[PDB]
Amino acid sequence: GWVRPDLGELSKVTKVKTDRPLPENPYHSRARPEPNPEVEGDLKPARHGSRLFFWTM
Amino acid sequence: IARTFFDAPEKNYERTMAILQIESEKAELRLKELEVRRLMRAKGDGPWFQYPTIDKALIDHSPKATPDN
Repeated sequence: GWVRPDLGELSKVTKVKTDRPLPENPYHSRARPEPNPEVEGDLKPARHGSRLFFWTM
Repeated sequence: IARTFFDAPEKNYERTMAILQIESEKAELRLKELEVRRLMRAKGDGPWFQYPTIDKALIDHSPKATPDN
């Protein structure tokens, strides 16, 4: 009493009623480095112009 | 002659004070510019000198044909 599967029946994706825990760190990695701080605050204008040699503005 | 043409000593004095203040501020900001640039290039923790790297959006997290990956 075994039925031969048709075309594509064995190629379906399935689900498994397992009990093992999900590995939270499967790649055996380490702590990630801290990223650089972002930019915050309003865009205040440049103080006393470009401040390049004798150019006031 | 002093009434018609010449600037008052008070006006020239306070003008000199304002010019001194502005140029002193600009000099201090230039010195801070040099020190900040030196520290930022030596450390690399600032927004300046942020040299590009590989984006992590190109990593495919889908299951592959081989379990060892």
